[PDB]
Formats: sequence, C-alpha cells, structure tokens
Amino acid sequence: SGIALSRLAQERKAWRKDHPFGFVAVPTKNPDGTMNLMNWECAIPGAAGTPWAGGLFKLRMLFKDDYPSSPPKCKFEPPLFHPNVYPSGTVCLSILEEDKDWRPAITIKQILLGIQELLNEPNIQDPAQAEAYTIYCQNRVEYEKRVRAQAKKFAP
Ligand SMILES: Oc1ccccc1-c1ccccc1O
Repeated sequence: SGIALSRLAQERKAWRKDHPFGFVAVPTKNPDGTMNLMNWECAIPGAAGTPWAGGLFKLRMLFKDDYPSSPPKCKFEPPLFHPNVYPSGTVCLSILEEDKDWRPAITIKQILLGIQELLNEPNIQDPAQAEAYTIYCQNRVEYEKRVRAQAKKFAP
C-alpha cells in the first residue's frame, strides 16, 4: 500500500528525530532482510514512581494495508497482566478502534504514550481479561503487588 508505506516512512522519520526516553519503536525485517514497515517491534518503559517502574514492556504494532484509515493492532508480547489487555496480549483502548477514537492523524508516539498511560490507569469500562480486572476491582493492594512483580520480571 503506497499510502500506508508513505505515512509509515513519515512516522519512522519523526520517531527517530524525537521520541520519549526509554521507548523503542522499530520496523521489522522481511525474510530477505529488507525493511517491513507494516510490522513494528516496540517497547514501553514503566513510568517512574508507579508500580510499573523499572519494567520494559515489549509489544508488536501491526498495520493494515489501509492505514492510516485504520489503527494498528497493538499486542503485548508476551501478554501482560492488566485489566484492559486481552489474554492474547492485544490492547483494548479507544484510540485503537476505527469506530471509536482513532483518528488518522494519531502518531506512533501518541499511540505508545497512550498505551503507557493506560498501563498505569486502567479503564473499568473496558474489561479485557477477567483476572486482572477482578483483582483491580476487589483489592487494589493485591493488584499493585502483582503489577510490581510483573515489572521486576520484565526489568531490562
Ligand atoms: O526485544 C525488543 C527490544 C526492543 C524493542 C522491541 C522488542 C520486541 C518487541 C516485540 C516483540 C519482540 C521484540 O524483540
């Protein structure tokens, strides 16, 4: 897709020029070694001063041929404990749905910051995995304990 690839090159240039510290976002490679702009490997650092601090949380960002009409699918690999992350790893977030709050102008940087913000502030209206959601609702102290253990597990 010429339209998607042109925009993704634009995103890559912008990201490399200016991006938040500790974040990573890079396109992958095709089997022949060439760059594959439709599939990115990213990492989001936990915010300091939060239970996510010190963790580095890896995720894949997958673009459809009609991007930026459509949002990327964003999928934590491996899956994360969080009320709004499906067991598959896929992120449940309104800016990542075409029929909700996605806008074509939204940047990869805005997506990754949006997901970082989600990590530390779950949306109770969007339960995506039963366990983390139930614990978040029932016992915030236990919830944060599980989150800190997870951050340690994924320390760089
Ligand atoms: O290992 C990484 C280091 C830095 C940034 C991304 C990754 C990654 C993200 C998703 C899937 C695989 C990966 O290797």
